[PDB]
Amino acid sequence: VPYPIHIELQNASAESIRLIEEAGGSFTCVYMTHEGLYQELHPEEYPIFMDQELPERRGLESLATNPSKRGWLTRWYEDSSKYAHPAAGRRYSHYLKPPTERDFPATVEEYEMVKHHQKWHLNQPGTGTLLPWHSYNTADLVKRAAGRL
Amino acid sequence: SGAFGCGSYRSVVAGTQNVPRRMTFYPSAYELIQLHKAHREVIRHFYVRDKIFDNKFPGNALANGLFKFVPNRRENYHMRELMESIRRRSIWMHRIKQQREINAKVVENMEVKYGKKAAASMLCFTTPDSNAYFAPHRYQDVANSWPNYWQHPSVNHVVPKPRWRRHRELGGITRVEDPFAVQASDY
Amino acid sequence: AAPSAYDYTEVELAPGIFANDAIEGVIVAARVPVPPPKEKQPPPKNPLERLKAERRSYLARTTIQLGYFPNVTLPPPRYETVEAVPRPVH
Amino acid sequence: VGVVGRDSAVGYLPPLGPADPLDTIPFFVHRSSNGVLPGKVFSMHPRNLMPAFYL
Amino acid sequence: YREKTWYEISRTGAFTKGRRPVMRQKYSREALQAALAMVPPGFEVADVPRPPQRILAQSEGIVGRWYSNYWTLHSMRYQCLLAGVEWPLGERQRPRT
Amino acid sequence: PKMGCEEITRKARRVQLQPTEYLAQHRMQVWQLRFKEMGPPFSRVWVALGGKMRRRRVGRQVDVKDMRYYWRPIEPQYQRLYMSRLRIRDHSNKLRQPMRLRATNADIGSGSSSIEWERASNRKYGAMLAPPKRQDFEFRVV
Amino acid sequence: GFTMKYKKGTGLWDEDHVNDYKTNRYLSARATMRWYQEMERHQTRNSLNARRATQSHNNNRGLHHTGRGAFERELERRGVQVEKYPLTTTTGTMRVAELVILRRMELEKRAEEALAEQRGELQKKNPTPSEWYDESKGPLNPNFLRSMRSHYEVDIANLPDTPLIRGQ
Amino acid sequence: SSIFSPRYDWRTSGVHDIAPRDEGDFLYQGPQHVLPGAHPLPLHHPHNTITRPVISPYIPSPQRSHPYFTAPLPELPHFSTTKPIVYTYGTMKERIIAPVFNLKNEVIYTRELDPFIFGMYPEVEELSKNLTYWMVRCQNFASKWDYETREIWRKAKKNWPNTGMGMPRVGNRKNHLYTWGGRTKPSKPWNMLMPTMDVKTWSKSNRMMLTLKMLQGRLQVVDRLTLEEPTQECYLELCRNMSWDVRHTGGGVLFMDGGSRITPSSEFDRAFFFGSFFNGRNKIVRPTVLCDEQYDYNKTAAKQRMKGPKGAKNPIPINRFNAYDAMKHDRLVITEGALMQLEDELYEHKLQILPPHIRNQLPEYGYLDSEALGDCVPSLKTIQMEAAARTEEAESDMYKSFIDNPYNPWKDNMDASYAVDGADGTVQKFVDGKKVSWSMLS
RNA sequence: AAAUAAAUAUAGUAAGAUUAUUUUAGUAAAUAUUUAUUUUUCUUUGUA
RNA sequence: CUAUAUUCUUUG
Ligand SMILES: NC(=O)c1ccc[n+]([C@@H]2O[C@H](COP(=O)([O-])OP(=O)(O)OC[C@H]3O[C@@H](n4cnc5c(N)ncnc54)[C@H](O)[C@@H]3O)[C@@H](O)[C@H]2O)c1
Repeated sequence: VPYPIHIELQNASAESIRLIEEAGGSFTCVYMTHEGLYQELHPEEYPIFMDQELPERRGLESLATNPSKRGWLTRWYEDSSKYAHPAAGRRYSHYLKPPTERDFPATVEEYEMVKHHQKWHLNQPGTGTLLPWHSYNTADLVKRAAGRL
Repeated sequence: SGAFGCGSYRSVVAGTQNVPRRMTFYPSAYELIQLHKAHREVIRHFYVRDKIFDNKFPGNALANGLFKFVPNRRENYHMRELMESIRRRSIWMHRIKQQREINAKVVENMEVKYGKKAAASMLCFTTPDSNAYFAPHRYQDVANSWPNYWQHPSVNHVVPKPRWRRHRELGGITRVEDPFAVQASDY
Repeated sequence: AAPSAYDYTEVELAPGIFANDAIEGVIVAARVPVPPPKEKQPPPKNPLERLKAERRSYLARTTIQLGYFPNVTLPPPRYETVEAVPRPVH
Repeated sequence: VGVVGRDSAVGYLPPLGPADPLDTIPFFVHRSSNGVLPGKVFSMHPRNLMPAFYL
Repeated sequence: YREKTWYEISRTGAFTKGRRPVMRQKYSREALQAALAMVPPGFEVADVPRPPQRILAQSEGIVGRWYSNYWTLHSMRYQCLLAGVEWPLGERQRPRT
Repeated sequence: PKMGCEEITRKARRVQLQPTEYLAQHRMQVWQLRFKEMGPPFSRVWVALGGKMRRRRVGRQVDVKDMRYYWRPIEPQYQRLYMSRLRIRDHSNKLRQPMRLRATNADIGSGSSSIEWERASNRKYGAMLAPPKRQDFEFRVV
Repeated sequence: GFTMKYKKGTGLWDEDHVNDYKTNRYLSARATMRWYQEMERHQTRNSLNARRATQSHNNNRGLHHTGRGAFERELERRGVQVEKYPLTTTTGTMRVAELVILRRMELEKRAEEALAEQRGELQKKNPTPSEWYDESKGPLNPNFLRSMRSHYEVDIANLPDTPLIRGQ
Repeated sequence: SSIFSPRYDWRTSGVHDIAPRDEGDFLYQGPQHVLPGAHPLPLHHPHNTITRPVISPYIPSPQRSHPYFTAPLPELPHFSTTKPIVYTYGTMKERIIAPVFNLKNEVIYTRELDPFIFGMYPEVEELSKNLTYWMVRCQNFASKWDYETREIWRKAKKNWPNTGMGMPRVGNRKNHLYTWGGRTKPSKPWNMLMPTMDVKTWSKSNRMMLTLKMLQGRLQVVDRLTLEEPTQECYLELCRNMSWDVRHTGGGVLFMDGGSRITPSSEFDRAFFFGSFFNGRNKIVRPTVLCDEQYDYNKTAAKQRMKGPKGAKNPIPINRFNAYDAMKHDRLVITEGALMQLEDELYEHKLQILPPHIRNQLPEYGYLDSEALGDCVPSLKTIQMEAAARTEEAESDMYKSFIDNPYNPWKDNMDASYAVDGADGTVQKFVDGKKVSWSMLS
């Protein structure tokens, strides 16, 4: 690409991205919920900037937060999202606010279940947190099996 | 959002560095077309929202003062079709008014770097066939672009010159004096 | 509204002569004096063509003043200021 | 570099004019509104998806 | 008698408020301010739950006790956002577990 | 139907406009589960896997067993036969091209890109193939 | 169903966006008038009905025929502007038209004198027709030469049987 | 019958009485004899200049590319085209200049025509598309109705059992075979096609028809179409004084009524419009060659109680310009208002067609100067469009203090901050710590 | 079950009809419609 | 075809 280009599209291939970046250009991989498409293609209809949804989960994994595709949420991931709550323990890490104070499982039944889980799977580091034995096999939770990083 | 030349909202969140771009001279010729036909459109909306009756037949003449639009509809036509058309036109206007600010700068940089003659000669879009689309009488000896290719002055020799004469006895009729060709009829 | 932007619009009166070449020497459209509304013509002085004119079509009996869109000028209101109108009791 | 003849990786150039002057080409060929040159490859009888083509 | 037959009961786009304006008049500034002035103090927006899908979405304009109407409340809120009128009432709260 | 008829002079029935079939009616999903079409324009195979499989695997041989794991073009008669059901949307439109198995993006957008749909902000730029909008946190269908 | 209600008045004129499938090739002198009757009564019937329905419906709901309730009734008493965007009224939209027309008429006085100022001046330069009068390429039209006669001091329309080439 | 079939050549004697009529008949004198009607070409209408008079400077010849002025003549005022002229694909590539007629039939100032409009060189397939559209469109589709087998009103029962009789096997005899019957698949309006025609084709074909009317020398350009009174005899006084042939038998006049040079209108001149209903061959049409896109809201089957045709539900109305009524009426009388409106509506259209290395030079040449941006003084528009325009000039002041102002939308972008909420995905706008952005309602 | 009133059930081993001559390429596999390849010798060949 | 087989392999 002889001249620099500044472009916002969705999910460009790696070679197109490097071909743009070699020129001194720019690429930002925007990824939009349907409402986003209608609001960009028909800007005149909406006078005020209106609260726009974050795209869904699988698309956030693969596109918006991907440095390789150069998605637009990468800063947000590297600043806000990748850090847990400051109080949060390891088990309660994923929760927005820790449901209890103490990290230890707070129910005798839940504790019995965690013991059984840690002897079920052999004792691996992550075994503390319960993961259910059964699956969805649904496409909205699946991520990349293997590919170039 | 996007739709101006600056960038969308999700590049501000993204923090991509778009600011020190290279400025080039782009005439913005397509947008002027789109603007012409946007501004053409806005006015039409103002006309068709503002129709009122003038009925030229007596049975239909009881309505002659009223708007052709029901007020409840005229309002909605003002919101939906009309005042958003103004916004479209508005966007085109912005995208040109950015770029005159940029083209001024390109012209100044090239005026300093080159000089007015060289600069203005480089910033000219002239194609060697631009006379074909603008003043074709300067292009005639270059190519034959006519739909009448038999009447172009290079091929003009082909069309026949009749010898014709007017007649008073026929009522002002002009008539070709050329003899007809005898035709092959039989085998 | 004082002169409008369009009052400067370019028309070619004669080739090489423009209406903007007069410049105030510009026609301000709202400052043009409005002619009074013409009503239907008074009946002729003669019974014959009065009866024949009364016999005419509804289309032929259409009075023409402007000729375009309201055919007859609307009369100006009694007040030149919007608060100069007396407010009655609600 | 000049504006008309700019570097393009795709390659696109405005028409160069006739390769010889003092000569008149009997025909004149118009580019499309997007800059494309007129030849279109169709198929004769596309419904049955025949490989037989034309221009 | 059926005032609306099965087809026009079936169309929920007309009935529910998706993507549709439910208040069709737009008030000037000193109109909006007077309309806000007739709200009794000690009133939160968060006390007016959004009605379910079964309930028709409509707004009677500014009537007495218009702040009890959900869609009227928030439509007025939008005009107050456009006109640059300060919004005296609260804002909608999202309760979380 | 004649100006004498006692048949037609007493009204009986009046026939209406008849509704048309689903435009995609003939792309049946029993094809769409089995095959998939692969090809460059004007030449496209429909390809499928083999069944000999789920009855007797053991004892035969490994080569004849894994000759089953390859995609293969269907026999051309069957391809013409299945394609023929896709060709019946326009007869005597010779300039057209048959419908594909799976609807392409042009074929999804073609139904919202008309000048009869341009005011419909539903179903524009594809809708029903996107995941649904997050509902108002108090949303309920009752 | 969906018959495209929004395109009903969209058309520039009164006769478009109307499904007119009852028609002919040749329309006579009064069939044409019938056509122009049908179209404007199609607009007027549909507008006046839509006025009547809503005025009556607003009256049955106990409010003003406009749909303008008690509140907006109070605002007009106190002198408050009752709506956000005061669109142009009937009298206004008539006034625009007549001011435009009253500009155009004046201009058509001035243009008249302009052109009459020119035309007399380039007539005195040209008593004889210029190099368009030559029929070397093709015959002149006697239908048109009767129209151009007045300007020149000579008799144009008297045309020799033989074609004339830069004829005097 | 057919040329080949033996039925042809019949009536070997008796076709002509062998004896001359003693009034009209005559012998062929020789090669020096001029026969009435005789011409070497297949003319189905053998009209000469006397029967169908053409008004133009020169009788159209093969030496002349068009029968009009190729250069502005020094003895008349010359008005240039309203919009600047660009030469597109099918254009004549030569200067077309036409005289303007007064209403007193003398020639007044000369005016240059637009070769994009009056120069698009006619080729017959396009005009064919136009003509077939017009003749298929202009049928009465409500009259195509017919009875059908289920519509007959007979008993539905087998009228005699088919076992032992020598009678045909017949039951429920309301079929198409029978004199009182009706067909299986009859004709009826909701099955009849009304053709859809896109703007490109209509525009092109009408342009080529106008050009055809120029090339035949049958085009006339007039100052105004205006009558003293709305009455009919004023109209006939006009048509008689300037030599329009409006008799049924004679070739008619096709009016495009535009207003004038200075005051163009989209509406007809009222005075002229009421006088224009004469029984003769004449037609007054709208001053536009374009058309609205044709929408079909039953494209599938959907609405069943539609009577209608099947097809475009928005057919071109009858008072437009077309190939049919152009071919019927010989003189095409175009008012200058119509000229201006045509050029105005076709300008952007012709600009888009040009190749992109050419469209880039348009701003440089001053073609694209825009009144909205304000680089020039605004241009001449019609009455109605000036009205609308001044309407918006008047109403532009109510949007100033409102944030939804169309004339300055989104002025707050470049001081704006954006904040991504993680509790629920939303990106909310903030200015001065205040939330500006509006969460949508459902 | 009978009569009266409504429907368009199905009928290549039940069937019967199906509207315009003077014509211009042949006989899976065949035949038919549209269309394609100048592949080498002394002559010859409708292959796709 | 439906069930049992759930990694590159397996039943009726
Ligand atoms: N899918 C959508 O929700 C959608 C689609 C297209 C446009 N919009 C636009 O989104 C914005 C708000 O949508 P919402 O659904 O959250 O509220 P809403 O549009 O349902 O209700 C908004 C309230 O404010 C009024 N209003 C709308 N525009 C106004 C204006 N320009 N000036 C004064 N009052 C106005 C509405 O008529 C109503 O009274 C509006 O511009 C709306 O037209 C929304």
